[PDB]
Amino acid sequence: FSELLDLVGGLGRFQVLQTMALMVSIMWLCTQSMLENFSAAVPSHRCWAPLLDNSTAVSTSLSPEALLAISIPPGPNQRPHQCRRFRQPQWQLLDPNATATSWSEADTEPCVDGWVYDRSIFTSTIVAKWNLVCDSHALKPMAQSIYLAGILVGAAACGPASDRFGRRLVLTWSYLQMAVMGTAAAFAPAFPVYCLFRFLLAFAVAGVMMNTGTLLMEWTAARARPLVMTLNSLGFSFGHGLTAAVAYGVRDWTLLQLVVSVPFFLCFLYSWWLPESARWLIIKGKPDQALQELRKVARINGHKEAKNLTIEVLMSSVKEEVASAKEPRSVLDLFCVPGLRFRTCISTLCWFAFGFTFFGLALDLQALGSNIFLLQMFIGVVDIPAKMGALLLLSHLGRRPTLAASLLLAGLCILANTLVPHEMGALRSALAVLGLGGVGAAFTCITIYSSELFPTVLRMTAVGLGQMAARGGAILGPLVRLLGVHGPWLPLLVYGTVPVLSGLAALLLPETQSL
Ligand SMILES: *[C@@H]1O[C@H](CO)[C@@H](O)[C@H](O)[C@H]1NC(C)=O
Repeated sequence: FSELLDLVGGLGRFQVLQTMALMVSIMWLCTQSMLENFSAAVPSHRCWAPLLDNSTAVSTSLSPEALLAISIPPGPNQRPHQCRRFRQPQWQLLDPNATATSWSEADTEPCVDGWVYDRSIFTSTIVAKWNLVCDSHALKPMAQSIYLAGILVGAAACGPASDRFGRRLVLTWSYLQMAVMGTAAAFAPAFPVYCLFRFLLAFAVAGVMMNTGTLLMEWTAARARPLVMTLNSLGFSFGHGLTAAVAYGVRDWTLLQLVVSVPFFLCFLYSWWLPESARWLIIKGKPDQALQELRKVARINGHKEAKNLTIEVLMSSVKEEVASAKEPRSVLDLFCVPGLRFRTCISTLCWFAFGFTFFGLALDLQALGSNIFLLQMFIGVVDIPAKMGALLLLSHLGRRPTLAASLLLAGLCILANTLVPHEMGALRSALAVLGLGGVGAAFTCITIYSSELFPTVLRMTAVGLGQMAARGGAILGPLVRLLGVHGPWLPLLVYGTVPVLSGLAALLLPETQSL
């Protein structure tokens, strides 16, 4: 089949343009996934109070800070209580002689009149719009979990649909669905509706993710395939800096969601100029259309040998690919074959740890440091060198030590975050960034390692099981943030322990580097 592509041009103008387009689309998709750091940022809040907020009331000479002392009780975090207010104004606290014994918990009431939010950084967020605070604090991580479950279901549906209808058609409708559901979510009137539309948007995101990579492989000669996979991975790295810049420019959540959704109407449009995969068309029994597509691409590449191709050449040569359908395998087959039991268990655990840790940490940057725009930028800045150095080490020192060291380093960097003093926000930010870079390198290492652990027919099923395990773990990722009620150290402790244990499992895998 590669010789046909060399009769069409296995790496030329067409592949360059296609790669550029799909890289850009992946950048915007990454912005879609990371958006809720800025769309659902939690501004500081307090109950609405008659004295503080009703400017129409009788004015007084007291300073704003004195009124804040008079109205809102002190909270655990050495700050105003974010969910309670005094039943009656506590004038007695105004004198410096006041003591905590002067007021009882019975003298505080939960916010009846709602909350007042800080607008200095963000003009509006879904948290401020729908009051996802206090009793409703669980609703933000629940929304993120619903988005990731949408990704899981979309990935499940993409395979059968992609085989029945083709890569390009599914990619086109995935683009359209992403644009429509991102625009619908921006104007949602209520929180449940917002969750529904985010779920369907993730449903489309999964199809874009899968079909972009699949369709890039099948039009590229084998001598350039790994480079294309690397560039596809780097598009995600650039998506973080894109998110940082766009969110820095746009401080309003509706406009931000709209801005990151509009680009996919253009992606939908240029998807119509993309040719469908020739392998799929021939295997489906459509040689004429496949020949049309191949002559199309050869014309794009300015390649003369379009004169030579005929349907007889296509059918006779690719017949061996058409014959490939004869040997299916199940997930149950992986677990039944004695020796693959161990490899499957540990590999699945590593995939699960990657997804769990990355999407647990990356979606609450507001806890990891001071400035979230710079954190979002810097995880993208670190991801690139991390992944390419991971490739260098993986070609030098083998799969097993590199994967183990990457996961262990990520775990140790995240665990240290729980031990460092809070005053050193800079050091904490650096450690968090390094941990996420380590997780990205582990993603690279496992992506390559999985294809080598298993025999050829089971290779694809094993990779599918791993990816599905990662998508399932990402769902549990955000929910662990609910444990933060007992202190922010516990979510980070979980996020840190998991990669450590999965790295210590990586040491037990068998090596595959040829020596
Ligand atoms: C603010 O004070 C005025 C005083 O006349 C009152 O009528 C109004 O209801 C107060 N606002 C709220 C939200 O209670």
